[PDB]
Amino acid sequence: KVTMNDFDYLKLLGKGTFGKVILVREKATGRYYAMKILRKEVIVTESRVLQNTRHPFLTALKYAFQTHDRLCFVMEYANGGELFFHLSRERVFTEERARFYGAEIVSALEYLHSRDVVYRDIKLENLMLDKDGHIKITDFGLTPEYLAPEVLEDNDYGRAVDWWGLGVVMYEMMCGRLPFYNQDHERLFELILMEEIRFPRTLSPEAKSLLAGLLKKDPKQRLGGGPSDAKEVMEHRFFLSINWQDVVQKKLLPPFKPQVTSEVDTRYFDD
Repeated sequence: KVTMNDFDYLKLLGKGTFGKVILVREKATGRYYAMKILRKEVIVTESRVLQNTRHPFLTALKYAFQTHDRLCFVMEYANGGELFFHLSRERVFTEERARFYGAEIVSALEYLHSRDVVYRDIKLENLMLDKDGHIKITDFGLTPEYLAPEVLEDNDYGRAVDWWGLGVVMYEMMCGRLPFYNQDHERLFELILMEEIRFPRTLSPEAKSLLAGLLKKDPKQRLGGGPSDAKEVMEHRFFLSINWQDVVQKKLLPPFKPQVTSEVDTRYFDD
């Protein structure tokens, strides 16, 4: 049975209206985890559900305990640094690079949607890299919100919004900026809903096909909003060189390899 006293405090990873996430070290194993702490007072789609859903690119929930007035979920912390950090350093990624990350993400969501689970949070901030350069969908915000249009209009969080999530995340990695990075900001509601998303000219006709598909303002017409769900996305022109079995297998070679010795190498824990 884990407990508060089993860990050492390192840093604040994120706060919120739900609670906070802390970086800690299990004193026994010396390992590093991210302790998500929730006020019982404030408050189940994250608990149990996300606790038993294991998967190569989804963050694993190591221990789950509770204090007298808070819920604690100790989770595995990827130490390859967050994508956002990496993307900003390179301004943009190779259409292959995007393709790479996109596929591991697409693998994570095919799995989730199969367990009838809608992620809701596919977005750059929630993306890190493990010590081998593989992607890790983290459960928290380490930025203008880009809620799916059907979320903005009908508060409908169906399977589809994860694809949009993918889409917005993949419009950034390859384009280096959000679809409306310039235009004011209070205009997103109107923009995301009624504004055609423009694509750089320097885009491979397939990538431009993908983005357009992942960003259809109609979930019913979105690439992946089809009754076949992920298949549509796994089978899009942009994803040919894709060996979907190698992905879940952590077989593909990470195109960029974070610079850490062991998972205890705590360098990506600053800025």
